[PDB]
Amino acid sequence: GVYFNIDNGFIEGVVRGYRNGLLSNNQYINLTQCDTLEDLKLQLSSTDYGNFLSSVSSESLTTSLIQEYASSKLYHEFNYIRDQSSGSTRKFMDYITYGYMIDNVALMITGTIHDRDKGEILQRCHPLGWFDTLPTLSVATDLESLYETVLVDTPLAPYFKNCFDTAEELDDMNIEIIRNKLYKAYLEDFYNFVTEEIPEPAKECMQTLLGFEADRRSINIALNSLQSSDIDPDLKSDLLPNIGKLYPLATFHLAQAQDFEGVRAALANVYEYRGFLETGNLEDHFYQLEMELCRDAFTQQFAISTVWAWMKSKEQEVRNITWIAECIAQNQRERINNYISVY
Amino acid sequence: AGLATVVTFPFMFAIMFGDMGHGFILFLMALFLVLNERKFGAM
Amino acid sequence: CCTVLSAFGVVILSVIAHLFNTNHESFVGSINDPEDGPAVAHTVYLAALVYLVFFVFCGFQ
Amino acid sequence: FNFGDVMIHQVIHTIEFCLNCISHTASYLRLWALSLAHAQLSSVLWDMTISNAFSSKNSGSPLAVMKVVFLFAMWFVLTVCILVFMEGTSAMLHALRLHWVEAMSK
Amino acid sequence: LCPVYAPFFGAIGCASAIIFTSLGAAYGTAKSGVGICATCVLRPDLLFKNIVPVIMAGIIAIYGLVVSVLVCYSLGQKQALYTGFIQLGAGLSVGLSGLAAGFAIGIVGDAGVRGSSQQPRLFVGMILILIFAEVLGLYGLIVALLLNSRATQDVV
Amino acid sequence: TELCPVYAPFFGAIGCASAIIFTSLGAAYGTAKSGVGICATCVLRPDLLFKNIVPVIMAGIIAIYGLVVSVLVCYSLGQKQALYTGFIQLGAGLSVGLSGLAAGFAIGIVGDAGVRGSSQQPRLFVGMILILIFAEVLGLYGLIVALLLNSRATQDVV
Amino acid sequence: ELCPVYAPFFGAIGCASAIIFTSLGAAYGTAKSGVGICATCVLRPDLLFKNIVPVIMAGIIAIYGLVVSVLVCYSLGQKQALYTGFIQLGAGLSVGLSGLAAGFAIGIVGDAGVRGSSQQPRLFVGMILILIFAEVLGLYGLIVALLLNSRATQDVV
Amino acid sequence: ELCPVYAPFFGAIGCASAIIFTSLGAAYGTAKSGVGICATCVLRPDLLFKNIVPVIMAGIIAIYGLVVSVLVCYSLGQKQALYTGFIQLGAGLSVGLSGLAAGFAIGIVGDAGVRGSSQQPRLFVGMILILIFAEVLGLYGLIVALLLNSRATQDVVC
Amino acid sequence: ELCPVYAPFFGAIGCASAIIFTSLGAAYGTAKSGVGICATCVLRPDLLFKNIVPVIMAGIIAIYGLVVSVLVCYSLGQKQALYTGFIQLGAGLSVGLSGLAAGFAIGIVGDAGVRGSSQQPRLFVGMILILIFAEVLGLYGLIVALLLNSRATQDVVC
Amino acid sequence: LCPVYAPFFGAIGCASAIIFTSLGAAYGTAKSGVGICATCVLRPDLLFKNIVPVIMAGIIAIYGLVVSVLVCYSLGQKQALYTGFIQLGAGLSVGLSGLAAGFAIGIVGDAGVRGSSQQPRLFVGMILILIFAEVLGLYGLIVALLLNSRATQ
Amino acid sequence: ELCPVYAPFFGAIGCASAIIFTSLGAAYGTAKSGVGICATCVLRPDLLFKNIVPVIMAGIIAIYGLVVSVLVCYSLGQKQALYTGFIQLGAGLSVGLSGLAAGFAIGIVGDAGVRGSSQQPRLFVGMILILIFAEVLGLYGLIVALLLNSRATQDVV
Amino acid sequence: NIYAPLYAPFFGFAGCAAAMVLSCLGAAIGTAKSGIGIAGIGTFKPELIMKSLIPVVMSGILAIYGLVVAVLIAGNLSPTEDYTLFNGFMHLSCGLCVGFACLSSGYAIGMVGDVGVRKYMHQPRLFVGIVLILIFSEVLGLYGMIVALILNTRGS
Amino acid sequence: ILSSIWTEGLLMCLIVSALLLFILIVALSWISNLDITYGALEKS
Amino acid sequence: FSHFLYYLVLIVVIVYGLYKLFTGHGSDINFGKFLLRTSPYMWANLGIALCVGLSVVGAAWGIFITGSSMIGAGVRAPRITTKNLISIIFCEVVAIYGLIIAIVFSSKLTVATAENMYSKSNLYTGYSLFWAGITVGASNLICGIAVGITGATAAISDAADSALFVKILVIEIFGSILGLLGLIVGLLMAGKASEFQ
Repeated sequence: GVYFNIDNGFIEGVVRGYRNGLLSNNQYINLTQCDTLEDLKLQLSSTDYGNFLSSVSSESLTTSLIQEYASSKLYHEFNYIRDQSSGSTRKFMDYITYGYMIDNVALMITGTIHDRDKGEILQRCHPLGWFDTLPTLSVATDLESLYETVLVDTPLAPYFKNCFDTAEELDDMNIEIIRNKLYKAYLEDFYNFVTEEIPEPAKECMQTLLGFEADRRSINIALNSLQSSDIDPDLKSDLLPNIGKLYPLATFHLAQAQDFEGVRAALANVYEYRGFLETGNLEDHFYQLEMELCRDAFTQQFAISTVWAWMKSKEQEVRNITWIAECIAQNQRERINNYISVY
Repeated sequence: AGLATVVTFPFMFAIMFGDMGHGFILFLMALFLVLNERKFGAM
Repeated sequence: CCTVLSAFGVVILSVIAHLFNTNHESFVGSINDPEDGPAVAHTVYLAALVYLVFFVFCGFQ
Repeated sequence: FNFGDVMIHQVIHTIEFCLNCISHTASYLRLWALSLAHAQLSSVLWDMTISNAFSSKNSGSPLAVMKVVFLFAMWFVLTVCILVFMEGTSAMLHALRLHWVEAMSK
Repeated sequence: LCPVYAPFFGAIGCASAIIFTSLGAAYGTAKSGVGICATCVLRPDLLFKNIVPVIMAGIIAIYGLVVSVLVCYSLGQKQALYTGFIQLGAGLSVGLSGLAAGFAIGIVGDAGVRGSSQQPRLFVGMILILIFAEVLGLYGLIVALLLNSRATQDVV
Repeated sequence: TELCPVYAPFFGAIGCASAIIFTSLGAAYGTAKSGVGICATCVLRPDLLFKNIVPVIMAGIIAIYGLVVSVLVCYSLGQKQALYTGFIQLGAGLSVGLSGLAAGFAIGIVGDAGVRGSSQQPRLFVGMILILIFAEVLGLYGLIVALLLNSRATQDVV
Repeated sequence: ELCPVYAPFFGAIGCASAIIFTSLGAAYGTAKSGVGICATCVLRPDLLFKNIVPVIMAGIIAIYGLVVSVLVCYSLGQKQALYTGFIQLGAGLSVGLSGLAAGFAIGIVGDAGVRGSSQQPRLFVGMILILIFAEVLGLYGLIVALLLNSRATQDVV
Repeated sequence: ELCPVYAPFFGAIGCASAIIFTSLGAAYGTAKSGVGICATCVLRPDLLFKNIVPVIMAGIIAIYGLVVSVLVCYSLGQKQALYTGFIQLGAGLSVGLSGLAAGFAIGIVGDAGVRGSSQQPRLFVGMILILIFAEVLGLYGLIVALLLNSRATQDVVC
Repeated sequence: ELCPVYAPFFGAIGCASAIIFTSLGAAYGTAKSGVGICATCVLRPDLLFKNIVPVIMAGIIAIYGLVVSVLVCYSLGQKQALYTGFIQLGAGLSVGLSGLAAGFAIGIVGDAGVRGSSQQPRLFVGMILILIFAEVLGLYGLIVALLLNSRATQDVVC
Repeated sequence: LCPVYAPFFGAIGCASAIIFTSLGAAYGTAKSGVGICATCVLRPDLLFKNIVPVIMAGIIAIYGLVVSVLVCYSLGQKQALYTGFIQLGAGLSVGLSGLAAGFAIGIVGDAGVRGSSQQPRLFVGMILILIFAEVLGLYGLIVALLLNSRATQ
Repeated sequence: ELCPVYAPFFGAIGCASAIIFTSLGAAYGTAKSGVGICATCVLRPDLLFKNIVPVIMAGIIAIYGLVVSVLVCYSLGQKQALYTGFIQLGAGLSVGLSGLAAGFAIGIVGDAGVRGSSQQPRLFVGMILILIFAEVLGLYGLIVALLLNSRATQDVV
Repeated sequence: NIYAPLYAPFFGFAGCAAAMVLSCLGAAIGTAKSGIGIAGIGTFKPELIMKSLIPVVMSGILAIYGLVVAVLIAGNLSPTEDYTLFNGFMHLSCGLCVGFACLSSGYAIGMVGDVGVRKYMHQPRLFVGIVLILIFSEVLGLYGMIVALILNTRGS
Repeated sequence: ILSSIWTEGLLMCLIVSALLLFILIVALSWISNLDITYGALEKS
Repeated sequence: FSHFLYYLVLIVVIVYGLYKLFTGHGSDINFGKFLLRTSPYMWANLGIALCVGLSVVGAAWGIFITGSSMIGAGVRAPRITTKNLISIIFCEVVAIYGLIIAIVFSSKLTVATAENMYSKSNLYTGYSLFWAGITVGASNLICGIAVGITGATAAISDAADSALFVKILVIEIFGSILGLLGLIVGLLMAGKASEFQ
């Protein structure tokens, strides 16, 4: 914390200011009391969202347009913080967007197998994961002619190290394999970047926030492989990241997990993930643990992990606002308090 | 430039490679290919 | 390839044995050179005959 | 006609030519460098291989003639492998670059 | 005027002439070999066409060898301190310039053989840049030869 | 005395040590880095195992180059030896050692990259040997320089 | 003057350095090979006593230091020549910094060979064949120091 | 001159080094293998008094340092030969900087062995086998230091 | 000549080092283990006083340094032998740089032990035993320095 | 009393008084000029009020120039070690102070001209922060001009 | 004693460093701010000849070094005083290590400014105004070195 | 006097400076690193801040530990009295064994009392253990001050 | 005398010119770590 | 590369010390005669200059640490940008401490006669001003950095909630004890030191 504020003095204090706009529990209860999407817009206008839906005017206001604009101002705030970044900070900001570039690659090359139009499969793409040759993934079908033509000049190029193209072009079954393997190599590279060049207070609390991403992705790969996959464990172990808290003993048992109990008995030996697969919504368990790991990353001051802990908390805020606005527009209020608020 | 090369390139070679023993070995293993250029051409 | 090395072993060692036999000053003429000329020529000429045996034997291959 | 495309080209031609008149007459000294290297390697290979095989003692002995046979074989394979194939190829390529740069730029 | 510690500088000049040129030639051979063995997996016909950066690296070590032999055959016990200083300068002049020439030959050769398989016309440009990179060591050879020609000129 | 002081065999012992120390470092790098490539490209192609050991033999020749000059400097050490003798024995030791070290680096890097890609293309086997010859003559040059320095160690000494 | 007071310093540093750096090399060669063994036979533990060869060949180059650090130790006197101390320092460094390199090479080749020999069964012969070339480095350093130490008190005064 | 005033300095820093560099290798072998016991016995606590053998064999080399430090300590004097100080410095370095290596090796092998002996129980006899080779590296240094310390005050004069 | 004027410098820095490096090791052992105590007693409040044993175990290291530094302090003199300063410097280093090692070992063992002992109640006895094996290193350093300091001013003269 | 090496310290003090001050002024100009160039691509009318950090960094270099000129008018061949080391102290004082003040003005200035485009109330804030960082060069200039007055007495 | 033999060493180092460190400063100012020209004149090449001002103001620093190097070079002598060598060392460092700072500032400001001047054409005047304050640093170093060099050989003995 | 040379106050004022600089360095690390953890929980449960100022106070006591020994070394230094080199070495040692003692104790208080305060917003039962570990990490400087006081009274 | 080579004046010129060169190396390592925020200068 | 130089200087120091010690000349490395024969004005002027230099490099350090985060935290909450300037002030007072100690030290800086130049008192007041400049400049350095860090945390906790600045100003008070304690110790050290006579 003695050399932090040279290049990161202005960057943190604005992100710390962006943290104070996170909605508290009372500001969520005041949103669950709304009756109309217009009343929810006017309730959000008193927060730090104020007049972000001003160009809508009560007629074209749907529950997806709120999720569009509330996330769009997240993305513009992220771009403003990234434009003032330099050196290792700017590289850290780029490494965050690489994981959205991977999702936009895997969403762009499924819109060409199904022959859906290129102008409408790109408005569903993520704005932070934009690289200049992203629309040109609609030129080929197989993996080799999409790597060697487009994805060499991208920063996703070192991540195609284990994607074995056996000259089968593309179905929907192997694009998910390529997606999981790119995200695996990306989690490896970004963990080594955090361990290598990020300073020490923003190292230990970022290795945990990133090992949680690896553990959640390992459990989701090892649990989605039951229903819509029939694969060997030696080919399944190339999809599980090896940086996390869960790797050396439990991802082996998640690799040969043929049943739901093969996952549950594997996650019963790890201490902080046991009980996730017993009761309740599992996705809510992962989002709750994500927010509890992002809350105590703001409590360490001179850290660049506050950017990660801010944008994941602000994404959870946009998800909670989207869930509430979905509840108060479809007139279902049995689970309106299913939001996640640690702030 | 390949019409002054035909003498100067072996001669600038020979200024660097100056020896009657190694030079006769190289001339002999070249004359082996010159005298046998009909069997080696259709090969 | 042993016949090529053996033919050079005939020619070069025969010339070296003749230059030791005639007391040529590029082989005997220095202090560090061997003193007796034909004593070295007698053991280089036998090596020339040994390489001639190798050249005749590998010449029928 | 562009005067900027002729004046800059003639400045580059003048700098390049006046540089190369000095830079090539010192680059032709590789004709002395590789000749010295070939002569000294052919000397210190002879002195290590067959200068050891020349002795007026044990004249006609089987050990003293198998000494000469083995040292001539070790000398000849080293001359052919280094001083012809892996030295004259370097001399060939240096006489080649003396044509490609020092002669085909005038 | 001709002290006892005078051939120390000559021995260091004889060592450093071959040591740093071998370091430069070893960087050039390593970088160019990684280039060749990654570009000739798919294009094996131009394998023997790409060995020219490795030859240009080896000529740097030959340049170091020549200066080290000529400094070796001018050493002596009762030589001057001027002779030792000139031999140290002639060793360093060829060594730390052949090191730089080897760095340049390795970087240019790697970048040229990785891209000369894609474009066949880039070979005559790679040869032309490697000539400028090898003249960098030829200059140190010329400086070392002109120093060593004056190591024992007017020496008492 | 003055031409032959008491601390004169120090440089000779350092020249006898360094000639084997730095060539053993170079040969160890050339063995380890190019043996990783052998042990990595044999789990799929085990039939080319006795031919991929070229970059460890060519690296172990560098250690023999160090051993020869260490033996020859060792058999020229004396208590009342000249300071010139110790100086150019240190010179011979450094000339073999710090050049065989570089030769070992080049052999290790080139041999790793060559046995990694020679399992894919079989025509690269004649190429990596031709590059390792240029990587091993770097240590052969230091051997020649030290054998010329060692022929002058006690030549005109007083 | 030929046998000063500070002359046993170089002999004691050589006697220490003969075993110190070979213990460092043997420690590296034992440590990486032990990690390779303990990570390669949690699935195939039948190769446990087969893969012990890198640990043994790393332990031999510490016996190479233990030989010369006893042969230098039994030639240390109070009134010894400075030539003897210089040769004993050169012998200690010649075994030590060569067995350190041999231990680096054995430690890298050992785990790189035992992590791959669980897949291919006939990579074991190649692993032994590379480790012989990695262990003759320490053998060469032993030969150099045994030729030095046979001269440290040959014709001293 | 033959027993100077600064002569007990080398004996004192040889008495000190034989426990300093020994205990900071024993500490590595204890810590690096104890974080492998505390992370493994959360699921297999019945193996707790069986996986603690790397910590015991890391504590044995500190006793190897303690014995040599006591034997160098009880041979110190105000008027001792400088040869004795050189020998005691050599013995202290020979124990310390080789027990440091033995502790590094025990620390790196021990946590890899105890994390693997709970998946396969037939790896414990392999962990002991590798760990004996890792632990004899300090016993070799103890042998060298005891053979030095027996030579320390044997034929000293003045 | 035998008790010089700069002779208490070595005893003074030996009295300093037995506090400096020992308090540095004890501070590492308290800090790194207290991080684990405060990180695991969030959800395990009842184990708050069983987990202090790494911190107490590291404080006994600083007590070891305190005792040896006070006992060196009560033997510093103005007309002190240079042998006595050398012995006190050795005894200060022998406590300091070994208590630093024992503090590193306790700091790295104890946080993993209190992180695993909150998950497994039978790992506490293993943690205490590994911490005894880690504290005995600083105990060995104290034994060496108390046997060494008792030899300062036995046969000193002039 | 007045040795031959005594004008080394005065000449190197005259050197360091402009060297370290120009290093600090260059950091204060470059780092705060990056903030001016980054700010004034989306709001260019703030260009000539954001110019204050590079002006203050220039005032720092003027403070160093004053000490260098006033030291080099008291140098002589036969000055004492008193004059030499007091010129050295007068150089070191303004050197470290201008270096520190220029680093502080550079790190505060780009953050200030970036916060001034988002919030207009931060212009007075960045000016009031940069005035505290400006007078640190004055705090070294005071010791430099006091040690100059004790040069030849 | 007043004019020793080792006295031209500091004068020659002052003649060297004045051109060495200003060539380093001008090289960084040309390099860093020429990368920006070559990056921003691939899209708008019409303003290629007005982005050249960071390169010119960087190259003025090398002329500042050249003037002081010539004026120190034409005051060197074999029997000069040690005072003269100290003053020439100070005047060499005062131009060199201050023009190094000025060239760092010109390179950073020029690379940050020619990249922002293609998006906003009003930023060019601000870039010129910041580069004047960056170039007067080297001008102040020139003033200090000229006032030293006038004092160099004035009342020397 | 050969036992009291004129360079002896160098090592006494070095003892003053090592007693003050390193002890206020430890006090500053201990107050800054812990104030980071106190201000980090400023929003999440602000009512636990005024109770958590104890690792700041216990860090500030470490500067008083260096202040006492700096006053007691500077009181034994006068240009008119005789001052032995034994006294100067002793003041160097008593400043040096309190400066690094308070430095290590401040590092320990800073590393303990921000992690403890930062985890204390979750579990309110941590506070007794936090204060206990801070006492064990704050007696580290008290040990060095005891050694410094005994050493000051011994050396004069 | 202190020494004949390392005299009283040379050895305290090499302390002043070591302190000044330390401050110079520190300050040049500060200015060398100075990077430009390129994202606020591009169009994107 | 810096570790290579740290090892090389250490090896050269050990080889030079053991060469000088083995040849019976080990007292030629004489630090006491170095202290006796160097000029006291070096130590005095160096202490004054490092006092006022290292106070300012800590003051300016703390000023940017709690200035850049004050301006960053003031973007959303601009009602801190004047109240929270006391965190600039608390890290700025450590420069006026070093200034008013450097002037009091430079009052003790006169011309000593050459016949009593390396005397007891003149050498004492060189040593005292040197270490009492060091212990003030370094203490104000460390105090300025600590007050800057604890003001940078206060500038963000102020923008979080207004009632937190009063609670975290206390940490800045305990951090600013340190420069005043260095102010006291540097006046006690050069309290008995006389002028150069």
